[PDB]
Formats: sequence, structure tokens, C-alpha cells
Amino acid sequence: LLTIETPRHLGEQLNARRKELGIDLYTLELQTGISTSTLKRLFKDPEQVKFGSVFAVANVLGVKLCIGE
Amino acid sequence: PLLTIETPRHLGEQLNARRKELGIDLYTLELQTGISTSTLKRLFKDPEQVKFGSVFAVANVLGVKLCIGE
Amino acid sequence: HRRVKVLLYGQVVGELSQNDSGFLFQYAHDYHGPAISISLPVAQRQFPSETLHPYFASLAPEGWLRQRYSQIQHRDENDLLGMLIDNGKNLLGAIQILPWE
Amino acid sequence: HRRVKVLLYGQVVGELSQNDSGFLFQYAHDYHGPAISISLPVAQRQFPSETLHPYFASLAPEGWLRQRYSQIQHRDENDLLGMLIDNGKNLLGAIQILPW
Amino acid sequence: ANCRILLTPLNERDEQRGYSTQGLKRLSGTAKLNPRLGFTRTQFVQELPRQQKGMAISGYQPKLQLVLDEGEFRVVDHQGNFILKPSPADFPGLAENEHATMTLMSRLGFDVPVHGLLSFAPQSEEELEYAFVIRRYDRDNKGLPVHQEQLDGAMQITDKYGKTGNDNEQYVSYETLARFLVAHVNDNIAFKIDLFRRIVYAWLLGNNDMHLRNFGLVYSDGLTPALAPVYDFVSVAPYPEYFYSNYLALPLLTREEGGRELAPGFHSDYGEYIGQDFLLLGESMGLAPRLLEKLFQDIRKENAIVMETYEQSFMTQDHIQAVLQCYRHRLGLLHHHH
Amino acid sequence: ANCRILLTPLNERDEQRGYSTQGLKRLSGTAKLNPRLGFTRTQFVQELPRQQKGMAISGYQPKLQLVLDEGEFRVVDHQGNFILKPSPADFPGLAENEHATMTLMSRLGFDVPVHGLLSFAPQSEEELEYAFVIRRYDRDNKGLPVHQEQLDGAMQITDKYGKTGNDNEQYVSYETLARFLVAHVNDNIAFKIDLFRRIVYAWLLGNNDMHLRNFGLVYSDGLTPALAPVYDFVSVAPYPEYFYSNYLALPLLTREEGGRELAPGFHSDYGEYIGQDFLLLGESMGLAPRLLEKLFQDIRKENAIVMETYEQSFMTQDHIQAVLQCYRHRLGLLHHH
Repeated sequence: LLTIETPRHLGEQLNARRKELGIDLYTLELQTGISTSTLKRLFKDPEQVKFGSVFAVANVLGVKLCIGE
Repeated sequence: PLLTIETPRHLGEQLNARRKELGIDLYTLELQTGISTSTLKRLFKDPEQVKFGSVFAVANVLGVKLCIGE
Repeated sequence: HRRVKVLLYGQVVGELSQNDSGFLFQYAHDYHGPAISISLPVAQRQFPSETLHPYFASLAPEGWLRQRYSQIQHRDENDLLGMLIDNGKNLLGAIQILPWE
Repeated sequence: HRRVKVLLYGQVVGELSQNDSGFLFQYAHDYHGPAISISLPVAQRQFPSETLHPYFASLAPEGWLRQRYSQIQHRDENDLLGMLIDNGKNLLGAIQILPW
Repeated sequence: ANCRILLTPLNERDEQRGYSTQGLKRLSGTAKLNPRLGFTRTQFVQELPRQQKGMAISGYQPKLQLVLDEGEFRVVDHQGNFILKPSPADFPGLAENEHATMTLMSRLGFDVPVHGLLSFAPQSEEELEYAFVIRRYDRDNKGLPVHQEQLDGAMQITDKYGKTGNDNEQYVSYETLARFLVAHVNDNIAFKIDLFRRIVYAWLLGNNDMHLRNFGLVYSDGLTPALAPVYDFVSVAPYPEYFYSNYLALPLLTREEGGRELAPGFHSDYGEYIGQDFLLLGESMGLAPRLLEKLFQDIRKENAIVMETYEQSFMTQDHIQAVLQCYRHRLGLLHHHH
Repeated sequence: ANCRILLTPLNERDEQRGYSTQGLKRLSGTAKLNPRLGFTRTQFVQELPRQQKGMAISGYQPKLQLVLDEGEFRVVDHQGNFILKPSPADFPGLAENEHATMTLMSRLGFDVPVHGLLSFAPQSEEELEYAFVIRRYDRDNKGLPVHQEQLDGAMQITDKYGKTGNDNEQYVSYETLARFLVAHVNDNIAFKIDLFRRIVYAWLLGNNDMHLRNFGLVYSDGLTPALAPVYDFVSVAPYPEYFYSNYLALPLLTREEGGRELAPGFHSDYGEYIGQDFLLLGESMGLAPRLLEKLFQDIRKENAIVMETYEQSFMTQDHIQAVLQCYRHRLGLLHHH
């Protein structure tokens, strides 16, 4: 389990995961419907990206989102 | 006390349950985060269309940590 | 009649026995490691069945590999548990089935 | 100097000893419950110090109750933990300091 | 006319009793409580000789352990459920002051343990003497101990005022204490708004003795502690010698530790803590400027609860006016900020 | 002349040896590997009188355990780090077919264990015989055992073809098997695209015997199991009666279990599996229509790698022709619906 420090931290972790699986941005666009430009913004800092798109990308990468205290 | 969030709506509901157990109203959250009471309302029902940064700022003000696993 | 010991990753994790009612696999009451199969979860301890468990039956060799062994001592497929013990130190993965003696 | 058993929730959690070099609090090697203080984490076992640990010094009284107790007992000026054993069964929270 | 527990107006029948049914039930759990102690002051409270002028009023205050056997209060040697705090021999009416201040804190929305004023059995035909009683927070639904610790031991500070150096200077401030709390308890804005209000209200009301031993951590959740309820909240405004010794028990800001810097309010024509100093404390706790502005407006609107509670109290008239005079002055200083 | 490990053209300094330095290093970890076995076929492999004509081609295949002792392959009695698979006595050139198909799978991007063709020591002046060699996947860095299990035992199926009922019907399909896999491994688009491609490529290449024992789960990254590498991938296209027996080892779709329904492709003028049935398999795995369309276009573009790999192989000319004929036909069927 990794605690997400900021939105930027999450985009970087999702991008590291994407690259270790060998998935390109075009494959993710076809599967999620999210454009390669939004995917680019998402992997750098998802701050302004809609929550549902961040959640859909985490899902296609096999990443689970958890909440704690 | 680790809960896997199933859908965006599941997170909105958990954040709203947490907000109510702390006795925090929507106006207090608007003053602290800058997020409007109407966006906060949409967020606590289904944050699918709300920006990630606003969901992350609300989870923060409520003392809720976001984690990632596999 | 047979009380065969099952060892995963070098150490014995449990026992697979045979009797009148059928077969029974059981993990040791002090084994809290990984399961030998997703069909035999670590959380549950006892595994009774009328026929040999699909995991242990899947470990028995196919066509050529079983005919080469059934030519040495002559096993007419009657006892599948005795055939598992003949290939005990030659199984795939980290599973090893050895006798109790 | 002296050794005492530190109890939390009615159960012996560790020991606090005193000698020439100073004081030492140590949790029992088999105690995996909650810490008695955020200043004494259970992850760390040994807690040596020249003076009495701020947690154990904070347990001792200060004004009127320490004065009422001191006029009838009259023990050594700097008897840091000697005063804590006398009021061991009368502490705040779930902590108890008993003689060994 | 007013209840000795709640300070609310007493109805027709309760007038002679002096206590309301609501109050007796709040304090004990039953409307059958007997708030007239079956013991006299000298029966249990010894007269200890005065120590030195240097210690705070809390040093001169006796403390008795009380247990509730049926609807009767009984003095215990150890591990009681309530604490009786009679007025010190040199500070008459201090129990009535702690009762007014603690009642005000409950009316303001703070977590305050249940309390009231109880009378001792009189020796002869003299006027009844009252002592402040409060339920111990280190007890759950039943009299089972709940673990807790004071902030001085948690932060590993050897003095309750942070006078830990080679001088008379203070090395722990409310800003540092809040930063320590934020790291050990759950963060959240509700905890932060409450703790900020506790510090502003200790200043507004004249509680210049809210030191490190006057903050606690309760272990209710198990692993993660919570901040302990408000306790020992007394106004020192009726005692000029004690009131002018300090504005607060500890320095407000971290910059003031060791006397290295003054708070910006000390550099202003006011020469004391002003609203700007409290905005800097709020800011250090992560509170937003728009939220701090609203919080200040909420404190201004609570003027009526402060005035009314002290005026409804059993404190002397001279004592009430000293408190309200401190309060009005400090409340007016809250406007002085950007 | 092509490399007996990689099937790539041999350079001037490798030409006479028959193996490339790149290939020898890929297979052994050293360029000092000796791919000329110090033993003959009959020294270690025995000819036992066969079972009966009706068993799958894998049942007739001998398997030897091999260890790499100082650049030399040595036959071990149990638990070796490589497995030697000589051609069955009745199926000559099968080792060359498994080598071509497994080389193609590596070139296509699949996780395939390192492999090649090694020659036995000749008895006299007869032409050299080659066997297929492959590194065992249930081994880590320095041959320590990695735990694994076959899909039939994991899913609790008693037959590797799912023939578990009161009739002769198959009760487990690729769709059901994929659904089971998604619930036990890490569920990601890379895993899903790969598993989908493995099923489409078993069909395109004529591997109609990719049953439940030809899928595995390897317990490497702690708790989370992973799909085992591609293994035992052979084209049955050069063997007409085996090829005709089935299009795939298991039914493709869940609707086909127990013969309750036919796949849409069976109801079309084609009467066999078409592109539309594979779109339905993709859809069941959560793959999006726009992604499945792209994945099909990639399969069309990989035509050149398929043609070239089989034509560069040590398979007989008649055998290559049979494989490419199966391939071209099935690749053309992918455009349908």
C-alpha cells in the first residue's frame, strides 16, 4: 500500500505502472475513451482531470484505490 | 481500517459519511477548500465528473488518506 | 491405506490421506504460508472428497510420461494415488509428494 | 536503586528501573499491545535516559496533592520515581505503577 | 433563580432546591441526585500551609476524589469517578468562577465533562460553601478506565510552561503544540477549528494558565488518540497580580520561543496579542483565510452567550465585571488584522 | 543459412556452426554453449509400443530433463532446468514445428521461455536429428523452484477438455477460462490483450490442442499469481485428421458449453469460427470495440512475421505450406462480422 501524497504523486505512479506493463497511450485511449492529450495531462498532474477518468485509468492498469485514516 | 473504493460514487458516500460524523457542514468546506457548495453536493453523491484535485482536497480536510495497491 | 506427506517449497505443509470414504487433504495446524493451489485455500484446513482432488489428479502425468512409468512396475490406472508417489520428486513448480515411512 | 512493574489496563506491560547511570524503561519482549505514551513507542523496546523520562515525571503530582502527600511521607528531595510508586494505584488513565 | 449546575433559570418548584431536574440528571444520570454533601469541608480537606507566591492559583487548590454511591457523593482514597475542587482558602469564589467558565465552554459547543457546584455540610449556622465538581473523562459509559496522557509527557517537555532552558524563557508555544497534535491525532478541519477556538477562548476569557498539563490525549479509538475534553478552564481576570503576569500560559507563536522574536501585535500600537497574531496561529494550522474570517465573526456573535453566562453565574459581582472587562477588551482586539 | 535457435540469417563467422552467438547466449546465458549433444537418441529415449491412434499428438511425445553442466547439456533423472522434446517416432519434424511456432510467438511479443533446436550425437553417417529444447519457467535466478499450477486443477475440472458431463459435450470454454483468470490474476488491459491474442493465435496457427493443462498460473510476485508463459504451442495443420477433429481444444464462447448453442460464426455461410465470435470473446473480457478493431488490424499487419518465420524454419516444405494455408484462411475469416 502506498499513501498518495498529492494528485501529481498519483499521476506519476499510474504512469510508472503503465510503462512497466508496456501499455502505450493509444491503447488506453481506445479502451477508456479518454483522449491521449487528457491522458498526458492525467499522468503529469491529474488535479484538473475528472475523478472518473483517473479512476478508469487506475482500473485498466490493475491499480486499486483505497481509503484510510 | 482499509476500504477499497469500488466506484467513484462509493468514495463520495464514504466522504459524506465521514463529513457528517465530524459535524462539518458544506459551508465550512467551501470556505476552507474554495469548492462551491453545489460542486461539494455533486462530489458527495458521485464525484465521477468532479475534478480529481477537489476530491483529493475534500478527503484531506476530512482526515481521510488515499492509498494505492494492486 | 496411504498417508502421503505433501511438502511445498522444501518444507512439509500438510497430509493427503486415503481411506474407505475417500480422500482427505489437510494443511498442518501451524502452516500459515501460501496455498499449494487456489482450489485448496490456506484459510480452510480440511479438504474431504469422494474422488482424488482436481489439484492432485492434475499433478499425475499425461500420455507418454505415464506410460513410461506404468511399464516399470505395471499400474493399470486402478490407484491414482500410488502413481502420484512415483513422480513425487519430479513435479512441476515447488510441490513435492513424499511417503510418511 | 529500585525496579518497578509498569501496568497498563491491569496487565504488566514493562519495567522501569533505576541505577548509578540513570533510568531505564523497557517493555516486555512479548508485549505487542498499545504504547503507554506516544513518547515511548512499542516498536522500540529499550528507553535509557540520565533523568526520569518525561512521561513518568508527568505522572507525579505537582501542587496541593503532592504537598499533602509530602508532609506525611518526607522522602528524598529528588526521589523522582520513589514518589510515583506511592501514588501508583492512583494515576490518571489506565496506568498503574507497582513495586517489583 | 439560577440552577447550580446549568445556570439556567429555575422553575417554580426547583427554586427552593437550587438545582434543576435537567441539571441533576446531566451531572449524575438520575434526577434523584443529592447535591448537598453529607460531609463538611474540614472532615476531608486538610489545611496545608501556603507554599510561595511564585506558583499559579492551581497550586493552592485542593482536590478530592468522589464516587457516586446511589444518589450520594462519597469521598474515596483513590480511583474515583468525579473530582471535587473546593475554593482555595486564599481565593474565595474560585469554584464559582470555574463553574461559570466551564458552563460557558459547554454553551459555546466545546467538549466539556459534566460539572456543577455542590455544597458542603455546614459546621453550624454559617452560609453554605460550594465546591466545583466535575466528572472524570478517563472513564467510559461505565466506571472502566480509559487511557490518557498529558501533553508535557507526550512532547517530552520537563516543565508544563516549557521553561526548559538555562533561563526563565519559554520554549514551547501554542503554534508548536498544535503542530505536534496535528501529527498524532487525526488531522481534519473539525479538530483544527476546535483547538484554534480553545486557544482564542483561553485568551478572550482570561485563562492565562492553560499550560501543557491542561491538554490531554484520550485513547478511545484504540491506536489513534483524540484531544481530551476542555478541563481546568478558569478566568484569572478577577486576580490582577496573576492576570498581568502573562497574556497566555505559553507563547502564542513559534517565533516567540526563547524570546527570540515578538509577535507582530507586540510591535503594534496595541503592544499585546491582537487578531493578527491569531490569524498567524490559524494559518500555521492550515486554516484558510476565508474560514478564519468566518470563525472570527462566529466569536463576535457569541458575545451574548459570554455576557449572559457570567451574569447568570454564582461569581461575585466584582469578579464578573473583571472577567467581562478582560473579555470586551480582547474581543475588540480581534478586529485588528489584515 | 538460418540460426537453429533464432531462425535469423547466420553471419559469416556463424554460418558453418549453424548457431548464432546471439542465439547461444539467449538460450544458455553464455556464447560458449555446445548445442551438439554428447549423447545419441537411443541412449536416453526409448521406443515403447504406442497406446492407440486417437490420443492427441502430445501423448506420443518423449520428454527428457536436461541440466547445463559447464557449457554441456547433461541428462538428469529428475528436476532439470531445461526439457528436451524429441520428435515422436510417428511424427517426424514435430520438434522443428514446435521450434517454428514458439519462435513465431516470441517474435510476436508473447512471453515465451528461451528455446532452440539441438542435435543428437549421430549413430553413424546418417543425417543429424534435432530435438526441441526449452528452459523450464518454474525456475528463477539460479534454478530455484518457482511454484505454479495448471488451470484444470485450479478451476477444479477433472478433464483437460472439460468433458465432465453425462454426455460427450465440453463444459468449459475460453470465455469461462478467461473469466476465471481475470478473478485470480492482476486484472489489467495488458494481461487481457495478451490472453485474447493467445487464443486468436492458437486458432490462426492451427494449435487446436490448447486445453486446460496448456494454461498455468505462476506464483512469483508474492501473493498475486500470474499467467504462465506460452508453452507447448505446436501447429496441428500438417496433420489432416488431427486438424479436422476441432477448430480449438475447448469451445470459444460460454453459450457453447454443453452444446446448448452454436457460436454466431457456425450459423453463418462460413460454418466455423469467424471474426465476430472472437469479438464476442473480447467483449466478454471487457475489451472495448475500438480497441478490438485495432487489435484485429495489428493481427493483419503481423502477416509478414508469420509468413517469414515459418518460411525461415527447419520444418518440411509440405508442413510449412499446410500451416500457411490454415493461417491465410483463418486470417481472412477475421474480417467477417
